[PDB]
Amino acid sequence: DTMKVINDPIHGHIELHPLLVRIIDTPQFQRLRYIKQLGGGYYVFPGASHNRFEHSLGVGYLAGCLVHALGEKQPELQISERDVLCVQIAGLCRNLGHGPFSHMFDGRFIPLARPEVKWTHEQGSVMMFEHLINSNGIKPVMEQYGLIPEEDICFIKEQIVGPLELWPYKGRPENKSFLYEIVSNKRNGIDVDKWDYFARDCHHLGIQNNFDYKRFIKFARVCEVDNELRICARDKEVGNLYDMFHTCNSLHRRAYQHKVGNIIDTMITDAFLKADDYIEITGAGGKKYRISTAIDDMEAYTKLTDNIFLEILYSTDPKLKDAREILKQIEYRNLFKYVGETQPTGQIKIKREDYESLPKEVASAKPKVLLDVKLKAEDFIVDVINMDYGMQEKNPIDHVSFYCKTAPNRAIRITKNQVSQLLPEKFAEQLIRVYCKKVDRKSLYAARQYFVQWCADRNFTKPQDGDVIAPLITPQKKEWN
Amino acid sequence: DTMKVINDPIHGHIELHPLLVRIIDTPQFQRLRYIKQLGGGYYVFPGASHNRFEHSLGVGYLAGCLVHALGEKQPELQISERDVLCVQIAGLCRNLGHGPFSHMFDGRFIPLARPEVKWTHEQGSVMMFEHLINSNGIKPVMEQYGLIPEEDICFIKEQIVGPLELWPYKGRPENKSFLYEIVSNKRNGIDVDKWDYFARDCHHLGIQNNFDYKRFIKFARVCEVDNELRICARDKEVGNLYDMFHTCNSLHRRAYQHKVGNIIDTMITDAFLKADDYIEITGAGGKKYRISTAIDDMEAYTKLTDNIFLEILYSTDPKLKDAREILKQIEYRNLFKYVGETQPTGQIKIKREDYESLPKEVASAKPKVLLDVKLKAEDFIVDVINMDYGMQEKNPIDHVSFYCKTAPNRAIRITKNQVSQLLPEKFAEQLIRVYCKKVDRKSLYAARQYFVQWCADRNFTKPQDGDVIAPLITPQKKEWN
Amino acid sequence: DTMKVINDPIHGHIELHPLLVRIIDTPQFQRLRYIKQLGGGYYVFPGASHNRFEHSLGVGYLAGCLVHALGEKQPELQISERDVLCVQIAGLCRNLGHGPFSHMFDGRFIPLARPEVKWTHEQGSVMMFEHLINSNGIKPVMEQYGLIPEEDICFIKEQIVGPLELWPYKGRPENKSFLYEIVSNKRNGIDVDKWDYFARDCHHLGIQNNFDYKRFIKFARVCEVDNELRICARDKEVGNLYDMFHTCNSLHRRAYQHKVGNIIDTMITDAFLKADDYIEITGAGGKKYRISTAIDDMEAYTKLTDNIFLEILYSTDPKLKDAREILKQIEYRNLFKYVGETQPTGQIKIKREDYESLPKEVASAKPKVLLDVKLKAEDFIVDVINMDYGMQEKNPIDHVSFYCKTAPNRAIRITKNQVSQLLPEKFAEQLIRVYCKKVDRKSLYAARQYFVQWCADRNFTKPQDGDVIAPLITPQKKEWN
Amino acid sequence: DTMKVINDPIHGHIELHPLLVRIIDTPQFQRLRYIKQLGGGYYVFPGASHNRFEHSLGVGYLAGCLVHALGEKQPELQISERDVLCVQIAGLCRNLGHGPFSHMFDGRFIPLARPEVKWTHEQGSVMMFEHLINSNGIKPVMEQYGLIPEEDICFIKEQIVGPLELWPYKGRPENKSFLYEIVSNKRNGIDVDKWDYFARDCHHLGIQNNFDYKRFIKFARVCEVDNELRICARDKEVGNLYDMFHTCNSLHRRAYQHKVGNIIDTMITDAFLKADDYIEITGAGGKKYRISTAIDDMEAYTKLTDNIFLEILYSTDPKLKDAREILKQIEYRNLFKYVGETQPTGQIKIKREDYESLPKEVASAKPKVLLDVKLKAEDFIVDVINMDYGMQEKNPIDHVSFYCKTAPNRAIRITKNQVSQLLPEKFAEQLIRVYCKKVDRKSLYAARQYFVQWCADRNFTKPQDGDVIAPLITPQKKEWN
Ligand SMILES: Nc1nc2c(ncn2[C@H]2C[C@H](O)[C@@H](COP(=O)(O)OP(=O)(O)OP(=O)(O)O)O2)c(=O)[nH]1
Ligand SMILES: Nc1nc2c(ncn2[C@H]2C[C@H](O)[C@@H](COP(=O)(O)OP(=O)(O)OP(=O)(O)O)O2)c(=O)[nH]1
Ligand SMILES: Nc1nc2c(ncn2[C@H]2C[C@H](O)[C@@H](COP(=O)(O)OP(=O)(O)OP(=O)(O)O)O2)c(=O)[nH]1
Ligand SMILES: Nc1nc2c(ncn2[C@H]2C[C@H](O)[C@@H](COP(=O)(O)OP(=O)(O)OP(=O)(O)O)O2)c(=O)[nH]1
Repeated sequence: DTMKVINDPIHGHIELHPLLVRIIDTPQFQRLRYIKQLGGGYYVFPGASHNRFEHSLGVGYLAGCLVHALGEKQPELQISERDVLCVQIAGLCRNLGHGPFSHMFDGRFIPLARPEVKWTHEQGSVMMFEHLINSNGIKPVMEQYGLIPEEDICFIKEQIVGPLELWPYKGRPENKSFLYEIVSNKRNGIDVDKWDYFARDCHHLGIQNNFDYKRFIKFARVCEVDNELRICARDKEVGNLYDMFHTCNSLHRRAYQHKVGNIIDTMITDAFLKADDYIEITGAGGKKYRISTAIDDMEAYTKLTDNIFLEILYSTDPKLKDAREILKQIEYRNLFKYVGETQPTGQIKIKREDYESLPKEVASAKPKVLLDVKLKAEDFIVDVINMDYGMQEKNPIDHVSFYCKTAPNRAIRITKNQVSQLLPEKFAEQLIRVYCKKVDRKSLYAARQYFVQWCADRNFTKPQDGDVIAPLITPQKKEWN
Repeated sequence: DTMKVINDPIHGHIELHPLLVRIIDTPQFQRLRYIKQLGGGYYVFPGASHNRFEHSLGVGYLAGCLVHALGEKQPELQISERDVLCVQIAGLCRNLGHGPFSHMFDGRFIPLARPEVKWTHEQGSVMMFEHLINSNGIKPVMEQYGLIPEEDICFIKEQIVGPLELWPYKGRPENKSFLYEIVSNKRNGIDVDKWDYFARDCHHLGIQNNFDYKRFIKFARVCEVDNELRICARDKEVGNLYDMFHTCNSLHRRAYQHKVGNIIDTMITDAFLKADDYIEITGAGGKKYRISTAIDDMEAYTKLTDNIFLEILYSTDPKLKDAREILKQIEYRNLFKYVGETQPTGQIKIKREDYESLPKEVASAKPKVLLDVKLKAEDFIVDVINMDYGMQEKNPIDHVSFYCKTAPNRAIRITKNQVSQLLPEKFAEQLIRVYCKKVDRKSLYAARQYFVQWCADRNFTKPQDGDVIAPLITPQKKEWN
Repeated sequence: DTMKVINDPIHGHIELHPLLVRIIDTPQFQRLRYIKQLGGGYYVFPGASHNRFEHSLGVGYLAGCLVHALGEKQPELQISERDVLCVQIAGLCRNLGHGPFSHMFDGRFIPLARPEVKWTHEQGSVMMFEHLINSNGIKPVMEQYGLIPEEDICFIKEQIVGPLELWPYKGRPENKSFLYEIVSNKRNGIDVDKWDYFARDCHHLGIQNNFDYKRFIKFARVCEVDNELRICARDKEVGNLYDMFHTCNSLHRRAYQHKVGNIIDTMITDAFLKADDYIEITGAGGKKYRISTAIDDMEAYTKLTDNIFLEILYSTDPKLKDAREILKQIEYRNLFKYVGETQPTGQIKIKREDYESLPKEVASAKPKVLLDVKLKAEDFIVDVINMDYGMQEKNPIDHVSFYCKTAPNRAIRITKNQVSQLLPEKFAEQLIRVYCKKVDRKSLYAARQYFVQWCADRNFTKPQDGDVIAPLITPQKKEWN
Repeated sequence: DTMKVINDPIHGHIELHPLLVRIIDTPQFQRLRYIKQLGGGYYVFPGASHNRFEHSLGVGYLAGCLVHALGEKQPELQISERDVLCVQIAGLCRNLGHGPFSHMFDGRFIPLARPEVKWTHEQGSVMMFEHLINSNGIKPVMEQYGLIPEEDICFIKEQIVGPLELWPYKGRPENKSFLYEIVSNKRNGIDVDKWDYFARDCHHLGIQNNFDYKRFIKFARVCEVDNELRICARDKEVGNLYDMFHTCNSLHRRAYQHKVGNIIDTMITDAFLKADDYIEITGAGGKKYRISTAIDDMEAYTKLTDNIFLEILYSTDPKLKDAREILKQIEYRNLFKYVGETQPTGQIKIKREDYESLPKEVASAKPKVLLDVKLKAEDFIVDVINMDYGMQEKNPIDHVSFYCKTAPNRAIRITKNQVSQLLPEKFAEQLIRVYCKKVDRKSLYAARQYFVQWCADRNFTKPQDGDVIAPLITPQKKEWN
């Protein structure tokens, strides 16, 4: 055959169609070898050395597995080789837009460097996909294997970012709506991107994943829902789906939002902001970009990877001294110090536009405790983390279709009360972590008093160690006693 | 070179002190080789071939690991070799009282054969332990290794069943209270027995365990709580403790309370009740016992194992024809056919004694459908399942002591609201299963109509497939529409 | 009836065609739930609780996987669903003939109980398969799914035992010759039966296997070899096939031929020989058989399982006292004591007829050391184990066909010298284990002197601990110095 | 505790003493986060993203485990906390000297760039260890925790490189000789560095390790050998040690010497040779070094990592155009083309002195075939691979001390003949791989004819695909027929 075989520790032997190999063997795809999946998490979990490259091969493989399983069970769906290849390409290419240290780049750096711009890795993936196709002559290779480039490039982009704008899609009609639920599920978040990273991250972190995606694929069918053909899970798998979201949330709490992994991502972002005026990345026509402007030119963005960290760390330029000093503090493990964690008790989230006021509010708290050192706004980092089941306040399982054994092609709905009284009553919450840039004993003691007083003033939850770190502050709050 | 080493697929190489080897190499302990850990579960999960013997080795190993870890971090606890051996023996011996097919025996058979008696496997473990020690001359071997048999045999039994009767224990004092939390934790259920069966059952079932017992052991300390020294977990582990109980509940729903596993245990129990007049087990002085009376004589109970199933299946005695016919139907997979599952609404909490009228109630339902068949009491089985976090309505984490990094000796409490708003708001519920002894198509159609009608009449939850199995019944209930 | 799914810890979710489910749900197949895969090995490796039932499901699954992979890559082979079902059934039923404790029954017991008869589990499998088909009305169900029972039952039997008697097979012609190398490979022993047991045993034993059967299946094709169509492996897999046989031999050394596992199997076989005059097994028309004659009647053999061990252990019959006493010594761990291991030198090979003389020869040795104890022939057990690569003196890889990427259509041969100088120069050897029934220190000291002297007298290899156990004997042998 | 815990996917929770944390949190140690364990192997096995950093934590952990196990079983050894910390430091620090892409750097690049110098990663580890200690004020911290830096730094260096010059060591006396066998075993190569890499590489590559280092540690003791106390293994582990070397060889055959991973390392080395003049690395006093001279100054070497690859790939400088074009061909997968593999027969050995002449010899072969293209020396790469059991022609197991259970303090030697006739007769062999820098069809056809002709002329082994790639050449050699 002309298929290549790649051995992966998660999936075993992955067979790749020659069109997929041509897409993978490009500078635009190979770039993902130099972007860590968990960014700063590697500095907490040493097994987490994995890159977006191997995750992308796994997403492309699982996308192919699911569409083949549906076509084998229900030939009447008329799934073509063309459909299979287009779903695999979208799976392979949905991580193309990631920047240095993955979620650090679009979650922390671009918001602070370029607040005027609205940028996501998903839009990056669509722009990088266009640059990959056009720079490497892929459209004629697509046609050679039976694809229709105009329709199928549209279909691939829609699978990653949704409608580029009643059926809102142009790449495929309503009778193939199920194809859009495999790579990036906009309806309920159940997709092969999560299935790969749960298993891969768990393998590398040394933590346990409870989600059985092979069982899910075996039980998956397509059903009619409101004039669309969609993916329906077997009714009895509903508990396994609730457990999938519980697992996702558990992996966010223990690993992806680890308090020290997040501070290392914050310190790396700070070094990038201090380096951004001085690093030059050449793009199209020899034009020079910066870390923050390389997102505007895919030829420049192609060369923007975790390498930026080492380019700064190893620099001799006096201009890069400040950026270099922050990364040196990461190496000596002189990190900003974790003060504590709290949650809002209210139902209205802290909004992103309020994030910058929060350090001033902590510094404005007046703890009734003797303090030697006085801290300022600039001494505090306040990190707000949205934890949910992928749909804000909504239950994603209310947006899943199920079938029963007696009518395997008829969609039904299952409510939370039909499953268990032991499930969550709420599907979204915020975590607030506070850190201090002053690392001495006296500064950290003070930071704790300001923190717990701010919690009390804002009616947030009592920090788990509140009575130990702030014994004179916690008694003032009756809700805490 | 006095110790023996056993290779276990869960724990790797387990070292056993010579005293432990002498206890294991007895007819009373080796009997656990012939009792399946999951009983009827093996007939649904063919990986689940494992027996109570290998689970017991694991419990004794983990009990040793925890007591050694505590002694090591806190030498001021004065943990002795004597304390370590007594904890390991209680760990190895806490499963000794299990009968044929494990929880089938004390969960289904003894309650129906001997309703007057209050029998648990734990009381069995204490009686079997006494018989093991006395039949095999163990007390002199205990003295040889520094144990004081009067105090230490009391300690071992108390670790399994609790106070044999202000400090209610005689085996060890208040300053060693923590030792009583290792093998069977009566305060919150967090103990090494669960840690072994999560990891061992997951390995055999082919399902994944997320609980990292090694991490928990590494972070565990002893703290002063109300004039006792108790085990305190690091504050940061509180999320991992909620996950442990989530995993336990997930394993109950998927595996231990599998609808078909439960009906096979029900059919085996029915065969045992029909064989009980005829089967003989030889006990002390050649006296004959029955399946139901072997619990009264430890020499007889020693020979009461899963072998009873095959003695019935292979019998030629006409008296055993009815018992043998039930087991033959298991082999042909002619099982009582699953009709569906429902839940009580409100706080309707069947605490037992109504199990007898439930089949009559289903048959008394009047579904508004044309049926060719009419079924009665003898055609229905109704199973009640209590699902909880081990303490009925209570949150076990409210009964855990934590410590913080800044004051490792100060016990604190952590409430659900200090952890996450995404946790369960309830910790207990009931499931109701219904099955039909008639297996033909006409009888199964009728049984479905009676079932869904009964659910509607009792205001139970709508069965997940209700609209497909009973399309003419479901519209009568508006709460369902 | 539709597909069933069984969750297996080795293979994950196995889908079973309704015809396969009907074959599995019979007393003849379900019997395999009560036969331990590794027999006495469970008494050394407590993870090894697995039975022939779950191994058989795995063999049927892998047989399906390989035939599907060949048919997918080479549609010109004309592989039919009929062919796939027949291969799966042969895979499922190849273990049907196993007796109590698997290889102990046909390897040790039947040869000693019935030396006149030639019995193998393979012949048993064919007889049990015939009994299963005829007793359970399978033929009509076969016809319903497109099988032709006359040809296809012949084909199934030939896959298990070979030609029942130029092409020697009647079930399929030469153009489907490759179908006969999947379930039981008579040409080189590379088959799906080994692939399942390596992975299953390793998972249960707690030991690691290096054989990637998925990779092998991915690279497998069918090639013309001397006017047959045979399975050909990719050239690059030749190293992995040498490693497969090294792994098998390693698992035999560590596990299947463990010295203590083998002595437990020896003691069980002795108990069975002592019980054989007295145990009655009812077969067809109420005729009575013995353990050794149940092989003559499949209705009797259906009820001959590991249960016979417990029937003896729990017996009160004075006739069974001697048999029962041996099994009681196993429970107390009063086993015959391993003295040592040696090998014949040069090409010297001990014949089966001479096994019985070996205990007398050891007892006839004259150590030339002062002993207070004299041992007799009856005090020694001598176990002779033939270790090979499954074809006696032959290299099985000389009987593999390979293909290169430059010409997938040209079958080639690869010699040992084309692969590595680090491979074995011999493919068969014999190990001789000696054990002593007298366990006291004086008796074992003496047994050691007799053993090392016998080795010296026969010119066998120096036992590894020779100089320590027999320091006065080892210097007399110059070939050892 | 002031101990840190690191979660590792191979070892679980690793506890680190504060002195070890101070050594790890340095630029010299953290550098190992940017060196791939398997270099070019990542470009063949996408799971192999792991770096030397996490391997080094595992080696330090296992070194601790082994020394603690010996001290617990044999307190009379008088193993001190000082001994344990010195062994852990040597374990952590033995990989410090690795350069970019690990074995590529000292195996391929330095020998070609600086043929006059004799450099190994081991010498690098000692020089960087000295730089780490001196640059970061570690000597005072060592004294604070009871180390004596004069003796103990000597001891650490000797563990990595051997005697810095019959007891040849100065760091510890003969009665602690066993300490020198833990991190880098110069006597037989059985050490904790291999144990970590087998498990860690197998986990990432997705291939299986069968070496059980925990079992080995459990059975290890210290014995008297020629006035030294050395590590003695249990005699029964001799089979498992032969298997350890077999696994090592298999990992080299499949992974570390993969033909494509080796050609990618060759192409990276070629890019580094083309860039060596132009890349400037600042060392001590602002002096500038090259890639090839950074080994001369540890301040420069600290900044020499896999980053060099990306600095070249992302350069715009015309000086780096040639180097950059080689790396761009790697990204497009336009690699030098593998022609074939052969071996010298019997004891024939190619020495390093031969390596440069080999391409000319292949080009000098005169295949009797019509060729369109004529190839030159410059068009061929010839890679010579030494495969052995770590001691050239010698059997490492002849250099192991064993002990038997009858006398645990008596060291014994076990020969190959006392173990098995199925073991290797030879412990060293050579592979010769030939590649072509011309990648078109006509040049590859020609290269194959020259290669197979050269094999025939030198009496090398027939390439496995010889009959297919060179059907007109193979007939000249009758031994090849
Ligand atoms: N599990 C496993 N994977 C292997 C082994 N050898 C290589 N691989 C992996 C490395 C790659 O991810 C993948 C493909 O390498 P292969 O040696 O199968 O093919 P390659 O293209 O190098 O050779 P070819 O062009 O077919 O001659 O398989 C092995 O023995 N076991
Ligand atoms: N992982 C592993 N387990 C093994 C191996 N050989 C034996 N075992 C298992 C079987 C038992 O559960 C445990 C102890 O068996 P051994 O063969 O070490 O001890 P045995 O008592 O037969 O020998 P001994 O009394 O020490 O001469 O280890 C092996 O090579 N690998
Ligand atoms: N991995 C895994 N296996 C499960 C789970 N639930 C059941 N199994 C296993 C048990 C059986 O070997 C296999 C199929 O059992 P199911 O519960 O799917 O089938 P059952 O015949 O009870 O249900 P059905 O006839 O389809 O209503 O899967 C689960 O949540 N995860
Ligand atoms: N297996 C496992 N590892 C975890 C989990 N949370 C964190 N880790 C890993 C990350 C690190 O490699 C190691 C120690 O991390 P911790 O979060 O326990 O330590 P950290 O220094 O952040 O907390 P501390 O200074 O003790 O408050 O454990 C978890 O839930 N499970």
